[PDB]
Amino acid sequence: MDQENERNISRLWRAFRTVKEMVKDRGYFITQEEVELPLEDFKAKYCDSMGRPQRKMMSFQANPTEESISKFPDMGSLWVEFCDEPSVGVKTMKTFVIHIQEKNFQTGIFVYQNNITPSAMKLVPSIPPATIETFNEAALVVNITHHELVPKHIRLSSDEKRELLKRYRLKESQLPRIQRADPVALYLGLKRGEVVKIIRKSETSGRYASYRICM
Amino acid sequence: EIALFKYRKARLEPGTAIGAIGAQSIGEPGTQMTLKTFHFAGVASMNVT
Amino acid sequence: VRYDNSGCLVKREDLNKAEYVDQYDAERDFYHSLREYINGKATALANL
Amino acid sequence: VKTAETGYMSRRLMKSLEDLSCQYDNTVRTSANGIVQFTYGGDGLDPLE
Amino acid sequence: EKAIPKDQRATTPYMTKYERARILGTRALQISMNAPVFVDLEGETDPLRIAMKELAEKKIPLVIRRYLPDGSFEDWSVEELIV
Amino acid sequence: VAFYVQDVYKDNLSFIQVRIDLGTIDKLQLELTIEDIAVAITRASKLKI
Amino acid sequence: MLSFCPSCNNMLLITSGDSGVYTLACRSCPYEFPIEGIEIYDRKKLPRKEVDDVLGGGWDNVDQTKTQCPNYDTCGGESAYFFQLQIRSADEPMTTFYKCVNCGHRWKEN
Amino acid sequence: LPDVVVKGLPDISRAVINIRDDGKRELLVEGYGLRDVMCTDGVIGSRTTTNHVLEVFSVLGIEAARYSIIREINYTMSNHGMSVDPRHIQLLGDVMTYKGEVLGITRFGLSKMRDSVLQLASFEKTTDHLFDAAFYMKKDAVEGVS
Ligand SMILES: [Zn+2]
Ligand SMILES: [Zn+2]
Repeated sequence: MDQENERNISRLWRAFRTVKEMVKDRGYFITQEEVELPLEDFKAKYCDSMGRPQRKMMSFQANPTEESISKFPDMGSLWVEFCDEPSVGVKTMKTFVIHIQEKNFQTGIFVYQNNITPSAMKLVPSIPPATIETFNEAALVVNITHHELVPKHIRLSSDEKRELLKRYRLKESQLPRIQRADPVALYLGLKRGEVVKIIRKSETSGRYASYRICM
Repeated sequence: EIALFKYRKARLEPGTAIGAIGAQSIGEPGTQMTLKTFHFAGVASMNVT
Repeated sequence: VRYDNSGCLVKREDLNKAEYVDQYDAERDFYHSLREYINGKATALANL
Repeated sequence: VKTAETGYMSRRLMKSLEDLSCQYDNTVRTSANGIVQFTYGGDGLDPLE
Repeated sequence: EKAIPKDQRATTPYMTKYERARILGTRALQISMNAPVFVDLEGETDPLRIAMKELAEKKIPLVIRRYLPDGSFEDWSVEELIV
Repeated sequence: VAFYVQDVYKDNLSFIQVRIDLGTIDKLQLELTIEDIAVAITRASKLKI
Repeated sequence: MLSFCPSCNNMLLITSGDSGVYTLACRSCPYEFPIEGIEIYDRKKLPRKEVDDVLGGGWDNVDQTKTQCPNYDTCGGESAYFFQLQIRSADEPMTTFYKCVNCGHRWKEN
Repeated sequence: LPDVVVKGLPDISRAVINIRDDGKRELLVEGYGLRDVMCTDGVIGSRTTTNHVLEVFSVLGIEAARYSIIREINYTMSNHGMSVDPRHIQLLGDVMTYKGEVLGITRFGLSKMRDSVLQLASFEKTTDHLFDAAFYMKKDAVEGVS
């Protein structure tokens, strides 16, 4: 029926759009004509003839922008994938991490559907120069950075962090910390010691900049 | 000259225990703030605390 | 003067974008408002 | 009966915020020299003045 | 050592209220310990009012070390502060 | 959404009959169907069905 | 099931025994009632309240479209009362609600 | 069986349609499912907020939690017309959202924000804090005020 099918298609389409925005915001190369994909084109291309959503045809690779690879010294390609199974097992997670290691990708994003067992949670850190991030579909229906209460976060490179530390004459542990696994930090994909600059907008004072450090 | 003087002397003076002042300025209105019934924008049963 | 986050200058064509906000920005805001107020008074003369 | 709860809340707030101060580099820092705000309120203006 | 030179000073040249209170307190204590005064007293017999009179025309020889919160102080003579 | 819930014993079977009216669904414009109610019943944990 | 015993006035527990037939057995006294033939049932009538209308009078003096009604076992009407209403987000097609002129049975399309 | 949920969100107790002064309609629900409310179609997912602060934190990050703290305290203070300057509210919000998480102002929050032995001993749980400090051999730097 329409309730079991069209709502699922719309949720998957909005999740795809949010993942595209997330990958673009990290500095990877995504054109504006891919992120503004309407519902009709998504149903035409990424959906089956009988309305079923297929997800093995949805996974894609992302490469760094020239500006990003200029500012950031090292930055590789991601392979964002959507699992077809509703409840991912250890076997499919091991298959995914084996795929990521074999194809020599610097990072990977595993968008699961309903729930992931802790026996599969414990296996995402397994690869030394690569990292794996997991995102729930319901956590991807609405983009959190477009929310009014969330101001603009901007990650800073190591040279940028060093310049900030030199200007304010302080060590890394003195900045106000931000936890990883925070939704905004998960959106930006921040590592330990990486510094994000926040542009707050208060009515009284206008725009002013604060800083935060992961972990 | 007056505007610049007011702005330049209105800056927070270094060494001020601003946390103490803020803590008191949040705490002491609680003494004068008596309990009064409140409702959220024209609906009676929402009974916000 | 508005340096960027890198410690370098900022070109005078994209100063107002929301990624180079410094600690002095509110001060700058004040000055603008100050000038704007004087502007109003000048306008209040000119139309007269 | 409001006085007990209000005084308890005031004591908790003041014990939490007693260590903050505005250092000479216009940054609010704790006792252990960690920055809470880079400028007080985003513009460094005392509400007194 | 860690002293900022007399031209790279990046702290406000105004004299805050706490510095005023501490300067007057120290000067009054020094006067109460029988120190000479550089202002002509007119029969005032209280160290604090004599210290106030000394401040009124900037005769206190004390200076203020404004310790920045990283271990680098900053000298300011009382006669140089604006107040 | 149910007119009633009843328990019926057959000769060798026992079941529970629920009568859902489409009139209330149409009058409330709930996007709900009978199989949706069935799968929602399956998503109950305490019943262990 | 709230059946009460006619001997000791106790609760009737239905048991299968071992032969596979359910009986209104009573464990306080020798008495049961097999349910062969006619079946027994206990209906609890849930309350029926007057809930708020959503499409009460939403098709008065409105235009009529030409759409085939899904129910062709009752009416052969081809003129349907329709109404355009934005129900989903602004990036999705505008849904509409329309009904037959004879047999009702309102239905919507996106 | 007749107490099972068949359509909706488990934590939403009730929903009321309200009219704002300009005539536009909004929806007020009483529950804890912020993400489910703001992810459903038909509701704008960019301007939906809630007065609860832990939900705002867990859904939209520590900065949105700070904004929610500031807005809620300012609304409560301005409801009584006590005229508290918002800079103190901003300072309090920056204090509770200092260490990356909303730690709050209590004996379980000061024990996480502050590492000073003597201040935590003087506030609450004197014996437990002092004995734990003795056992873990934690040095205390005399830099605070207490
Ligand atoms: Zn009996
Ligand atoms: Zn019909």
